[PDB]
Order: sequence, then structure tokens, then C-alpha cells
Amino acid sequence: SKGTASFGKRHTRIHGSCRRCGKHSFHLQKHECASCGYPSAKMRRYNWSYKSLRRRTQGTGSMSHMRKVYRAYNSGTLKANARKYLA
Amino acid sequence: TANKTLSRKLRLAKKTKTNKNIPRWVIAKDHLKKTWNYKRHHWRRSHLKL
Amino acid sequence: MKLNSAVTASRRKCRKAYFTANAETRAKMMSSRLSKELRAEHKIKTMPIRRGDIVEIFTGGHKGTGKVVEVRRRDYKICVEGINQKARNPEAKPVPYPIHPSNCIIKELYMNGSRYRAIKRRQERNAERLARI
RNA sequence: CGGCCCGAGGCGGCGGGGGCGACGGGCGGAACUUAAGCAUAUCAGUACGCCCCGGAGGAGAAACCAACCGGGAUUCCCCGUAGCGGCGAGCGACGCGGGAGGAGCCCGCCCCGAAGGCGCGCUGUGGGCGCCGCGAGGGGGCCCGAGGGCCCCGCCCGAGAGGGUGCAAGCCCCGUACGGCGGGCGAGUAGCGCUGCUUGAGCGUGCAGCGCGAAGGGAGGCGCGGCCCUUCCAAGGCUAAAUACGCCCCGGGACCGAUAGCGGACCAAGUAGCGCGAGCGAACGGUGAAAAGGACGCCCGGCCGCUCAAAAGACCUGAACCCGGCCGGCGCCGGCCCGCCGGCCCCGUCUCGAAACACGGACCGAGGAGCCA
RNA sequence: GGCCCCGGGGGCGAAGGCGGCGCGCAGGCCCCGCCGGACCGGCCUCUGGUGCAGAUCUCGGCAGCAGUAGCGCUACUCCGCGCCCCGGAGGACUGAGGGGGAGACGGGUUCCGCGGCGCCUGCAUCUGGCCGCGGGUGACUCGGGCCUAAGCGGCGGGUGAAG
RNA sequence: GAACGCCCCGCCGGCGGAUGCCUCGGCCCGGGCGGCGACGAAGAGCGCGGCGGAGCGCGAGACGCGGUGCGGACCCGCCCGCCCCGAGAAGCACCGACCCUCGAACGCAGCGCGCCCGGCGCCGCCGCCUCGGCGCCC
Ligand SMILES: [K+]
Ligand SMILES: [K+]
Ligand SMILES: [K+]
Ligand SMILES: [K+]
Ligand SMILES: [K+]
Ligand SMILES: [K+]
Ligand SMILES: [K+]
Ligand SMILES: [K+]
Ligand SMILES: [K+]
Ligand SMILES: [K+]
Ligand SMILES: [K+]
Ligand SMILES: [K+]
Ligand SMILES: [K+]
Ligand SMILES: [K+]
Ligand SMILES: [K+]
Ligand SMILES: [K+]
Ligand SMILES: [K+]
Ligand SMILES: [K+]
Ligand SMILES: [K+]
Ligand SMILES: [K+]
Ligand SMILES: [K+]
Ligand SMILES: [K+]
Ligand SMILES: [K+]
Ligand SMILES: [K+]
Ligand SMILES: [K+]
Ligand SMILES: [K+]
Ligand SMILES: [K+]
Ligand SMILES: [K+]
Ligand SMILES: [K+]
Ligand SMILES: [K+]
Ligand SMILES: [K+]
Ligand SMILES: [K+]
Ligand SMILES: [K+]
Ligand SMILES: [K+]
Ligand SMILES: [Mg+2]
Ligand SMILES: [Mg+2]
Ligand SMILES: [Mg+2]
Ligand SMILES: [Mg+2]
Ligand SMILES: [Mg+2]
Ligand SMILES: [Mg+2]
Ligand SMILES: [Mg+2]
Ligand SMILES: [Mg+2]
Ligand SMILES: [Mg+2]
Ligand SMILES: [Mg+2]
Ligand SMILES: [Mg+2]
Ligand SMILES: [Mg+2]
Ligand SMILES: [Mg+2]
Ligand SMILES: [Mg+2]
Ligand SMILES: [Mg+2]
Ligand SMILES: [Mg+2]
Ligand SMILES: [Mg+2]
Ligand SMILES: [Mg+2]
Ligand SMILES: [Mg+2]
Ligand SMILES: [Mg+2]
Ligand SMILES: [Mg+2]
Ligand SMILES: [Mg+2]
Ligand SMILES: [Mg+2]
Ligand SMILES: [Mg+2]
Ligand SMILES: [Mg+2]
Ligand SMILES: [Mg+2]
Repeated sequence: SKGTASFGKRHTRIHGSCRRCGKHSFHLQKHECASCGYPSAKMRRYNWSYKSLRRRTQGTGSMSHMRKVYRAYNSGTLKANARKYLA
Repeated sequence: TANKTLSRKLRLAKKTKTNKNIPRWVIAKDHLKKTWNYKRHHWRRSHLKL
Repeated sequence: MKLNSAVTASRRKCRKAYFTANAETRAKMMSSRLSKELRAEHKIKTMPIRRGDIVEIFTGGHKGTGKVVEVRRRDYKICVEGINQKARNPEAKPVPYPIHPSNCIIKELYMNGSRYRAIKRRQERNAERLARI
């Protein structure tokens, strides 16, 4: 009875939703995320899984601020604004 | 459960609201032949982990 | 032979630019030649097609002449009045056979404030080139 | 009771923290593997873990190399054996020479003492490429559903790069060539003894812990003691260039062409789906020039037939294996016109020896293994 | 990369597919008929991810077997146009540790009304937890928020190359 | 005998998706560039269209708002709207704003609560206010 019968004893939630990364990975009894590492101040990142790195990284979201800053630099007026200030 | 936090209620509420077909005028507007929304789910065979 | 190295001569990139063009480029790409009579008067060779002009069609299986009722910019085609699909009923509605603007020659132009000016703008530049040459 | 010294709470202005599959700097640090075994050795001062910058970083103006009829900070490129090693397997710098690039300076100490950045400071401030726009030149005849086809005659060319257009277009349309705008010299140090790591560095290449601890000192690829010679000044600091590189944009190719090429060419791929979790992760491209996407009628889905060059009708072409209806007949080789006679075990493989009661193999398609440095 | 004598073959029909002659010892090549509907080569020189019957090969399709093996919980019947749905009448079952009435956890709209049968409901269906369209959970007194349990964090600092 | 099965003398149908041709995609090399953040980043959640699921985009000013230039007839369905020597649809470039919850994440907690009536996190540097000491002195 270590097989099918044992599976009928499952009515618990081990993990819940993380407040930082949103995934079903927050351990409700240890109070830590097994995906992003929260409540640690830095993000959990490992070089032995580059597939895990590409799933959540810079670029997989909106890039809302960084998009605007780059286009202002490349072709807008931001490089002029530094010359007035840095004088 | 009948005793749930408001945060879990809100994320469950969004999966219910977006579980819908493509409108038929959208099928005429965007000239589509794939008409099924494959992001739908059904309660008997789903494992929403929310 | 091309000399400018910022301009692609790659088939894949050129075909992608014909599709996925923005709307101002698509309008220019839907041009047609002016008739000889208008070539003398306006001193211009081609014009961008527009809703309200009169066109003489050749080279096709739907030759004729009529007014431009519609512009299907997504298809790069134009619907002319009188050039339809051969219909089934005697009563049923007409159905326009769509014509590519380069199979046309413009015979009379729709005029307004912007169309007079863009012609005059284009003659003065063509005279700069005729003075340089 | 004030001063100075050493602390405490609050308030104001300013700064720090996190983020990246590369390149760069600092630490900790394997094992598989090779040695035909295996301990030193090798793999490798690599994987991976932690910390820290930048557009580059690091390094840098000799306590240098040399042994010459001498050079002269750092980095990068071309070029080539001293040596280390169960002296086995393996491992391994560099100067001279040719080039790219080239740039030099400071503080402490000493002199003057507030001359200063003045609520501080005499326990020492201050001086010595991208944005615009014009843009040439072809007709007539047969034919087709449709002329970019065929026949015959021409024009443009600083433009015959190319894309589109109902079928192979310099001249049907966008472009392409020719141009304008912004433009006096450093002490718990150096060194030494013992111990651990590291190096080609070998009676020590570089580092470190602990004990000891200098005054003129350091170096000269074999130790110790003595005498010379040659050549430099550590224990403090700054510095451009030549060099390296992903994401992202731009151009190019004797590269792949939908089981290939990225896992990912398909309005919704790190998606749908699976795992308590760390994590794992698909399949699916193509009607036609135009949706013209299916008339009218007859029976109660079918028939007839309409659009179209064509149903190409849910779609290009449409092979094999396998199957249903009509028609004909009753395994390979050889002779004869033709069902008789004659010959014929199941291939691939290991093996002295296979038809083997030795193993693999229902069938069919597509992919599938000596290339490169 | 070249040549193909007024500049190689093509909607007067390319490549591919299905049958049928010929040529070559052979690998293979060439032609014709039908299909298909837009591209393809012979000779010289150059290049390589360059030839399949097998690997308990990989992925896809699929045959015989074969209309075969197979479809606990006592039970349904008559009539209503009648389905296992609904109604009436009869016959039975669960048997108060219930096939009853309700909560906790887990599920997440499965709840309700009207419509419907394309999918599912391993037989059927007019049924339905299935599909379409509308709706739906009201607190001073019930619970959560508060208290503390076993525990778990924090603490001038301490330690470690850091984390 | 017939039938079943098998071969094909030929003519038609199924099932399946190979072959051929096609390609808004990959891969390789080269050149640029090297531009984030407490002025709240990267990332996550939730919400926003007249009829609106997914993805893109945007933030209660939400499928966008303004300003300067350019452009000049459309806006995939159904509607609306625009139409003219300027009256102004598609489109483009720069600039100014708006910018919900979580996150380095900042009153405590993570969805519930406070102190105070402006507000209310930690570290560091420079100043300043108010202070302690049987430290050295007076
Ligand atoms: K069991
Ligand atoms: K955890
Ligand atoms: K409930
Ligand atoms: K479920
Ligand atoms: K190591
Ligand atoms: K090892
Ligand atoms: K071993
Ligand atoms: K070993
Ligand atoms: K050794
Ligand atoms: K070793
Ligand atoms: K050996
Ligand atoms: K030089
Ligand atoms: K044309
Ligand atoms: K000393
Ligand atoms: K020492
Ligand atoms: K060594
Ligand atoms: K030695
Ligand atoms: K010692
Ligand atoms: K010597
Ligand atoms: K030495
Ligand atoms: K020596
Ligand atoms: K794949
Ligand atoms: K064998
Ligand atoms: K064997
Ligand atoms: K044997
Ligand atoms: K055999
Ligand atoms: K035998
Ligand atoms: K046998
Ligand atoms: K054998
Ligand atoms: K056996
Ligand atoms: K066998
Ligand atoms: K069977
Ligand atoms: K019903
Ligand atoms: K330490
Ligand atoms: Mg077990
Ligand atoms: Mg537990
Ligand atoms: Mg402060
Ligand atoms: Mg290896
Ligand atoms: Mg070995
Ligand atoms: Mg071995
Ligand atoms: Mg071994
Ligand atoms: Mg080594
Ligand atoms: Mg530097
Ligand atoms: Mg070593
Ligand atoms: Mg330095
Ligand atoms: Mg693929
Ligand atoms: Mg077909
Ligand atoms: Mg053997
Ligand atoms: Mg064997
Ligand atoms: Mg077998
Ligand atoms: Mg094959
Ligand atoms: Mg190849
Ligand atoms: Mg091969
Ligand atoms: Mg095969
Ligand atoms: Mg009973
Ligand atoms: Mg119900
Ligand atoms: Mg059934
Ligand atoms: Mg109470
Ligand atoms: Mg949406
Ligand atoms: Mg907050």
C-alpha cells in the first residue's frame, strides 16, 4: 500500500504563490521561494542551468524604462543634455 | 475551500473571466481560420495551482 | 550596379520590406503613370493612386475605364466602378474585380488643396535636377 | 564654572544598496579522464560557487634586461627550446630580432608657517556619421483565363543592384547611378629560520602563517665564505593609445530548406502539457490571378448543375505499405507461348563450422555512421 | 566558376508522379503516352553534411489477429405519443457506524434558470458535473483580524576568504 | 463446384502524407554600439477597447492625453468619424506629462493594523542643535 492507496492521503499545499516572481514555488512552512530565493535581497541564479536563466531574465518582460532611455540616447537629445550639465 | 484569502480569490477570479471563446466578429475582422482559443481550461481536467 | 552599402540587395530582406511596410510607404508604392495629356500640363510622370480618379486599364482581362471607388492598401489593389466579377443572378449585386494600380493609366485627377501643392513641390525639385544636369 | 579630550540622541544637504548566458579584475576550488593497473604526476591553476567595476578593464614610466663596437615604462601581433617529470606518461617560459602604438608625471621626507578650500586646520591647510529630396527610357502583330511568351522594328543607359505586377520586364510601378543639409630619497618593513600552497625555475618561481628582525641597499637562471666589476633604488600614488567582447541595430554568404536550419518559419514557443519542488517541454508552413467560398431546379441529406483555365471545394502536387467495387487468371531461374518438365533451404552476423532447436529482423516511407583542425 | 554561333530548353507545358519501349556487362541512362502547373540542364574546371535491408536503429503511418478477447455494490414492470428522462400505479433496495442531513481540507464556478445534442456521457438518450446564453455568495452579535503553545524570527555585536 | 485467399489483363474508388517546387525563419562571418537603478530599475501581479479571449501595447489621464514638425485620404467586420487652399483619416520623428499592488522595496505586516495629525525605514560623509564622563585641567 505504498502506491495507489498512499496517494489518497494528499490534501496539503506544500508551496504557494510567490510575491516576487509569481510562481507556485513559495514554501509555506519554510517561508522561502525555491525559484527566485525570496526573501533574499538578491535573485537566485545558477550557471549550471542556462535554460532556467533564459526563462526569466532581462528582456522577457516589458523593459518599459530601459526602452525609453536607450531611444533617447541613440537618437533623441540626451547626449546634448549631458554637455550642458557637464560644463 | 469556503475559507480563502482575498489574494487567492482574485487570482482564481481572473482565470474564470478569461476562459472564453474568440468572438465571432473578431473572426471576421482579423480573417482567422484557427477559431479555438487553446488557452481555455476545464475544471475536471485542470490543475490550476492558484 | 549599386554602390550604396546601406541599401540591401538581399531577396529575403527586400521581400520582407514589400510586406510589413508602413502606410506612408504603401501609398507611394501604389503609383501609376499619368496620361500624355496630363504629362504635358503637369510636367510629372507618375502619381499616387487615389479615390476619385479616372483610369484606363490595359494588359489585363478586365480592360475598361472608370472611377476609383475603393483602395485596398493591404492587398495593394484598387476597386474601379464598372469592373466586376461576372455575377450569377440577373438581380444580384455587383462584385468588384480588384485591379493592381500599375496596370492602370490615370486620365483625370482628383484635386484639392494638398494635391495642387504636392505637385508644385515636386516640379521645383525636378527643376533643381534639370539645372544641375 | 568654563576649556580641551573621548562618546550619545536628534535635524539638514548629499551619496550607497539591486539588475546582465559576453569580454575584464579578486578569491575558494573538483572529479570523470590519461598513465593501457594505480598512490606522485595529468586533466586544470579548467567546470562550478562567492564578491567587484567599466566602456573597455587590467598593466605601466625599472630596487629592468643584459655581457654587446649594448639596449631603455606598459599592452598587443609575428618568430623559437632552456628546463620540469614514478627523468615515465606527459608538461614548458623567455631575452635578442621584425612590426602596431607611443607621453609623461606626483606625494612623503626637507624649507617657509595660515600666506589655505577659514564653524575646518598648527597632531600642518597653502606655496617652494546622421537627416532630406529629385530621379531617364516600347510599340505593332499572333496567341492565352491572364502576355513578364513568340514574331518584327526601336529608345534610355553616371541608372542592365534588386523587389512588385494575372506567365522569363532596363523602357508597367517602386527603387538603382549622378547631390544637397546639419558639420634628502617610505620599518614590525626587506630579509632570514621552520611549515603549507604555487611555478619550466632545477640546495626555491611567486605567495602566506608564526618566530626573529637590519642600514645604505637590490640584481647578475647552482649552494657557502672572501675580493672586484657591471647595472638599478623596494617596502607610497596617477596616466591616453595600439588589445578583447554577448545581448541589440546594420550589411554580407560556393551555409539549411519544414523529421533540415535555433527547442521555437504557423495573429497567441520557453507556449500547451507533466512534476510537491529544483526542473522538464512538444506538435502544427502552402486554395485561387481574384473569395468570385458554391446559382436554378427536383425529391425528402441526395441528385442535377452553377463560379472558375481548373474544383484547386477545405483545399498545391498527392508516392509506398494496406484496402473496396468491376474485369482476367491459379514464388525465383532456364527452355518452349504457357502450363508442363528440369534446377533452387533465410538473409545479415560472430565463428574451425549456420537452413539450424544460435542472435537481430510484421510491413512501408523519410532520416541514419571515417568529416574537420 | 564557364561554355551552349544572331545567343541553351520551358503555359504550343518545367520539376515531380503512374504505366510502357529502347541502350549499357553493370552502376544507370534516354524516349513515348497519361497525370501535373513553373522552372530545368548536357560537356570542361572547382567543392562536400554525397548513394541503406538490417543497428531489441529514430520519427511518422499502419496490417493480420478480428467483428475476436471483453462490457463487486439483490430489480425492475405496465400505461401515458414514452428514452436508462418526466408522471401515475405496482414491486424492491440502502437500513440512523445509512447509497440520509451537514461541516473541515482539497477542487474552482462544477451552483441556478432557459435552450441544445457537434464532443463527451466505453449501449442508447429527448438525460446530464457535457455545449451556448443570461444570472448568483449581503453580518456590531458566525468565523478570520487579537492572545499566546510547541516553535520561528529579530538583537550594540561575534565569527568566517565570502555567501 | 462455388466462395475465401493469391497474382495482376486492365479500368475506377478509399486510407495515408512521401516526392517536387516554394519561404516575412534559422545559422555563420564582418562592422557599429556600449546607452539601467531610491528622480523607484530588471522582473512579477492585477486592471484598461462600443461590440473584446490570446499575444503586442498602455496605467484609474489605461487598446492612450498634449506640444512642435512632417504627410495628405482613409479607418481589416458592424458601426461611427473625416472630406473643402487646410477644415485634416492612415502613417513617421523628437519633446512634455500621467504612471494602481508587489519587488533593492522604505511606518509594521501581506491584504490585516499603528503612532502622529506635515508625516513616520537602514547605513555612511560633512555641518549644526541638545547633552554624558570619580578622562586631562581649571
Ligand atoms: K495501494
Ligand atoms: K524553498
Ligand atoms: K465557498
Ligand atoms: K480540478
Ligand atoms: K582546484
Ligand atoms: K581528476
Ligand atoms: K583510480
Ligand atoms: K587516477
Ligand atoms: K611526477
Ligand atoms: K596532480
Ligand atoms: K609510466
Ligand atoms: K611608430
Ligand atoms: K503591371
Ligand atoms: K620596526
Ligand atoms: K615578514
Ligand atoms: K610546476
Ligand atoms: K631538478
Ligand atoms: K614560530
Ligand atoms: K653568476
Ligand atoms: K633565478
Ligand atoms: K643563481
Ligand atoms: K523540434
Ligand atoms: K553476431
Ligand atoms: K560473440
Ligand atoms: K569457434
Ligand atoms: K546463415
Ligand atoms: K540445429
Ligand atoms: K526453423
Ligand atoms: K554462431
Ligand atoms: K538463446
Ligand atoms: K533468428
Ligand atoms: K484478438
Ligand atoms: K435540456
Ligand atoms: K575573516
Ligand atoms: Mg517508497
Ligand atoms: Mg510540512
Ligand atoms: Mg541623516
Ligand atoms: Mg572529457
Ligand atoms: Mg588508468
Ligand atoms: Mg584503459
Ligand atoms: Mg580504474
Ligand atoms: Mg601547469
Ligand atoms: Mg584603468
Ligand atoms: Mg604544480
Ligand atoms: Mg594603476
Ligand atoms: Mg524543427
Ligand atoms: Mg490535394
Ligand atoms: Mg567475440
Ligand atoms: Mg550475443
Ligand atoms: Mg524477433
Ligand atoms: Mg532513406
Ligand atoms: Mg551542403
Ligand atoms: Mg551522411
Ligand atoms: Mg529502411
Ligand atoms: Mg433491506
Ligand atoms: Mg445543474
Ligand atoms: Mg455511448
Ligand atoms: Mg464572538
Ligand atoms: Mg487581451
Ligand atoms: Mg511599501
